Amino acid sequence: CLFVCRHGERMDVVFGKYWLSQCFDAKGRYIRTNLNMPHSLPQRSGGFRDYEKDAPITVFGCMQARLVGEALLESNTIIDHVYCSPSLRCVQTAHNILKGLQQENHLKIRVEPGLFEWTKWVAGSTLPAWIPPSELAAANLSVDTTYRPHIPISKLVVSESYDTYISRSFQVTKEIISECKSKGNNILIVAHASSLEACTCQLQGLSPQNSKDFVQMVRKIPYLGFCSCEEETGIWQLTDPPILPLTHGPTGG
Amino acid sequence: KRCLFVCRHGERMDVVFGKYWLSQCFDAKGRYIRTNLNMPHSLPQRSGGFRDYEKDAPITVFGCMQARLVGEALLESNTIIDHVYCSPSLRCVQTAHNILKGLQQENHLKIRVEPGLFEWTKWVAGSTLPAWIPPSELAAANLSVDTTYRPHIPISKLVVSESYDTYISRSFQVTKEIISECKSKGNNILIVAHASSLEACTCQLQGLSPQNSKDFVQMVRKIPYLGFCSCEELGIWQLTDPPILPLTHGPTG
Ligand SMILES: CCc1ccc(C(=O)N[C@@H](Cc2cc(=O)[nH]c3ccccc23)C(=O)O)cc1
Repeated sequence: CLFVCRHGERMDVVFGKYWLSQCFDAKGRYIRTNLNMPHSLPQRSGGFRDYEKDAPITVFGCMQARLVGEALLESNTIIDHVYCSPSLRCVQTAHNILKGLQQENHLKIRVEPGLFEWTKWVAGSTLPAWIPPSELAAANLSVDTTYRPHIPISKLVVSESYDTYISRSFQVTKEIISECKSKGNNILIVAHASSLEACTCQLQGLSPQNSKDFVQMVRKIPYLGFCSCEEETGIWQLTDPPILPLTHGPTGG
Repeated sequence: KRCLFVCRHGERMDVVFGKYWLSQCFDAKGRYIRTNLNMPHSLPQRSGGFRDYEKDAPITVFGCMQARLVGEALLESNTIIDHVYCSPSLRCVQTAHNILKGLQQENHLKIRVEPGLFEWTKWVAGSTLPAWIPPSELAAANLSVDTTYRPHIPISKLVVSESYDTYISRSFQVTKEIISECKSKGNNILIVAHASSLEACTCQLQGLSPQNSKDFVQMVRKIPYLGFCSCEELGIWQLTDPPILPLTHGPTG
């Protein structure tokens, strides 16, 4: 069985494309101005600019994930292997899920650029400056630095076509299921709203949807939205997920 | 100085899951079965059983967290809270309670439940008040509620479909009665109530004629969950910058 899910709430959504203008001042000192803003953002090799295209989750986004994980704990769902997209937001999410499972120390996360979302969405001709696992583990994030990626950064393409994405996802997935096959029977993926229809489209075996009813079906996926597949029967299908959803509204006004 | 802090309760069960939420988290024999991770681990039993919840519903999980955070935040600022009262709505007592829990003062501050801080009653459904849990019952639920507090406006003395002018007037008399009963016993006061409260309790406290009702309601709608204002004595009182930061997040989406 397989579990894919979307990341916590984003700081660049709640607070705007001009959000660094509300954290940071002249000398690049972080200054929180809302309570949903972390108390420290971690320091980045490149400097504060790497956020602009690689934003971290908000306080409530963490909680979203720490709750999902606690829920996994309560439902006696043992998670054997967890892989996440190199997006900062997808790493911070995954680390909190594990806190909730109380496995921040035991489990160690496979980072995998193959899980990232359709680069059509990236601004400009350039990818976000992802933190390399050595530097993520560096900020006290239970990450597995050893894990060699199955689709390296460099091997990815900088504003790709629709069916390049669906194939690299339904390609990366097929690899990850083989990777574990009898090293634990429960793998989770922390990734993106696009990830859920792209990776389990072909796993369950369906015929990918037009580039118009993907975007259709994707924007309808909440934060920490999350889905279950179950099969060596070679026949994978969706199962009612082992936990309940997490619907709240906004702060209001 | 002397200060009066008025803030609005947290996230409402019956806003995130609708007028018919009870139909979602309660089955036929009457067992509470939570269907969403934003619903609490369990609900406190009422004198009327559960149907008592549909006119006095409680805060959600993220509502609790919203108010645990305000309490964390006041305490981080070395803002000392000398006096907590609150509306008899469950949503406000529970919000009040988590504030104490993030202030690290559940075991020293006792919430003065005061029915005259209930919202304008033209907002109550039908023609009977909501079946508020009495202080003693709240103290019986680990809720740090002062059960000897003698109210200034008792429940029997609250009118039904009352007038805007009534309400502005009881909100003014209550606020002057709370302040005076605290004039020597301590420095800073926290009212936990409704969006209506933040205007209704403070407009005349600062020397002002009160807004017309249509404009009163336009202000009131702009107040978010845990919105939080602030008043300071010059016997006239002035609004001021809160001692803590605002708090914004959005839906789950
Ligand atoms: C499902 C029942 C349910 C849910 C939410 C609410 C809600 O949103 N209540 C407001 C106050 C208010 C109440 C009203 O019945 N009518 C209004 C009209 C204008 C402005 C405020 C109100 C608040 O919580 O402050 C009112 C009932």
